[PDB]
Amino acid sequence: MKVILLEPLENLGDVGQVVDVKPGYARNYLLPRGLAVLATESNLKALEARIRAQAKRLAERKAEAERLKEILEN
RNA sequence: AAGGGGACCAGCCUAAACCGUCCGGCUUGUCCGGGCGGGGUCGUGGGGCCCUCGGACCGAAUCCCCAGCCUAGCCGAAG
Ligand SMILES: [Mg+2]
Ligand SMILES: [Mg+2]
Ligand SMILES: [Mg+2]
Ligand SMILES: [Mg+2]
Ligand SMILES: [Mg+2]
Ligand SMILES: [Mg+2]
Ligand SMILES: [Mg+2]
Ligand SMILES: [Mg+2]
Ligand SMILES: [Mg+2]
Ligand SMILES: [Mg+2]
Ligand SMILES: [Mg+2]
Repeated sequence: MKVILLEPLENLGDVGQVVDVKPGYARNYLLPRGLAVLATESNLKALEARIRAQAKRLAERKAEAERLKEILEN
C-alpha cells in the first residue's frame, strides 16, 4: 500500500517520499499517528505541488542572490 | 430462445473531461476537498480542449385552456 511519509522514519523513508507498506501498518499506526497519508491521486497531486512550490521559491532565491552578485563584485 | 404474426409505440436525464462561482481545510496554492452553475451523453464510437469554416426549425412525459366523460336528471308515439 502506497503512502506518503510526513516525517523521516527509521529505515522506512524520508519526508515527502512515496513508500510501500502493509495495509495494516498504514491504517493502524502510520495514518492514525499523523506519520503519513494515503498515496491517493488527490493528495499525490498536492505533494507534487509542494515539491513544485518549494522548488520555485528556492531557485527564486538562488536568483535573488546571483543578481546581487551582479550589483556588487562589479 | 431466436425467428414469424399481432397489440402498443417514445424516448430521455445524468457521471467524467473542461470552464465559472461560493464555502471549508493547513502541508499557502498552478493546492486538496465539498456545494451550486455551465458543459456533456454516445457505438457510423461519442465527448472535452485548441485551430478553420458555417450561424431559423423541432418540441414535451411539465404547465394552462378547452372538447369529451363521471357524479342528479329530462322529453319521449298510438284504444
Ligand atoms: Mg441462450
Ligand atoms: Mg417475439
Ligand atoms: Mg414480433
Ligand atoms: Mg387491443
Ligand atoms: Mg473537487
Ligand atoms: Mg476547485
Ligand atoms: Mg467546485
Ligand atoms: Mg474522438
Ligand atoms: Mg421529459
Ligand atoms: Mg316519459
Ligand atoms: Mg307513454
